[PDB]
Amino acid sequence: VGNRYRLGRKIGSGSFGDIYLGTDIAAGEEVAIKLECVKPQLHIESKIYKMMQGGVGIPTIRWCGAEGDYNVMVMELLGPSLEDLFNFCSRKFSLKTVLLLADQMISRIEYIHSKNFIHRDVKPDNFLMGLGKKGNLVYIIDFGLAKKYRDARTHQHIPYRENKNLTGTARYASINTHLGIEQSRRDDLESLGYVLMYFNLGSLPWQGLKAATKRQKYERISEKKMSTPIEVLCKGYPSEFATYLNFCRSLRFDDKPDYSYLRQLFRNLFHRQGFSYDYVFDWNMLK
Ligand SMILES: Nc1nccc(-c2c(-c3ccc(F)cc3)ncn2C2CCCCC2)n1
Repeated sequence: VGNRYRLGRKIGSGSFGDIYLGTDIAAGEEVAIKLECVKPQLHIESKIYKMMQGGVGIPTIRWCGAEGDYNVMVMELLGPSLEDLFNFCSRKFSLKTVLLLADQMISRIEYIHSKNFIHRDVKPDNFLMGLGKKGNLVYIIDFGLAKKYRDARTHQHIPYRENKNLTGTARYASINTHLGIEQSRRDDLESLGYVLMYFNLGSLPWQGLKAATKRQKYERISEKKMSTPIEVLCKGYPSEFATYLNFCRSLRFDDKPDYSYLRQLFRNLFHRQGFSYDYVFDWNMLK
């Protein structure tokens, strides 16, 4: 595709479209390629990546076009997702590694919101570690479920609206999202908070619930989230994690979250333990 890309073998899937590990035959570098059958979302989603280009932890779009019966989008090659690394460590991260990750993730989320969009799908799978030198960097991906929360010019927030359906992953979804309220910034962060406790515990307490309907399991998850007080969810761990989640749940619909305060929370715990930010994650010490 594109006269300079050698399509490759599939390495995965996004919210829509499929992903392949190709090679930019001209620059001699591996890349990942997303394809969409001509006949529509790719072209729309590519325009969102284009608006995100530049940020720390935001993959770069190399090409976008059509080849035969497919519309194509090409990007730089990234490493394992956080879900994959977590699995490679026996689903056990040291306190030092959880804190290292928390810091960067709060940051990618802040960046997206800065661009008039809300992700609406924060999970370990949409966070990929870079390769090689870029191995100490956490990346964020997929803007297929993204929506503009404010007018690029007026910053006029979208109308508070109800009876909206869930667009994302139930396990990490916010309580308000469960109640059918329009999604906003606060919801992307609450999601991260659950992701961090998942890293400390191995799983979350509303994981593995069951229902006949996808719709009925989403509500059982809602019921259990609403029934698990934060001091219980975080027992046996540094108080900082409980403090973080309580902060997210108190945010108003069109409020702008205090990102910095959150990061500072974890940094202080980091020091009392005597840790250093050398990016030696648990996975790096493996032999
Ligand atoms: N390794 C790697 N490097 C860069 C991007 C992606 C990628 C894309 C993706 C998005 C836009 C695009 F142009 C090209 C690829 N969608 C999902 N993934 C992954 C999710 C985790 C499991 C493996 C696939 N994967």
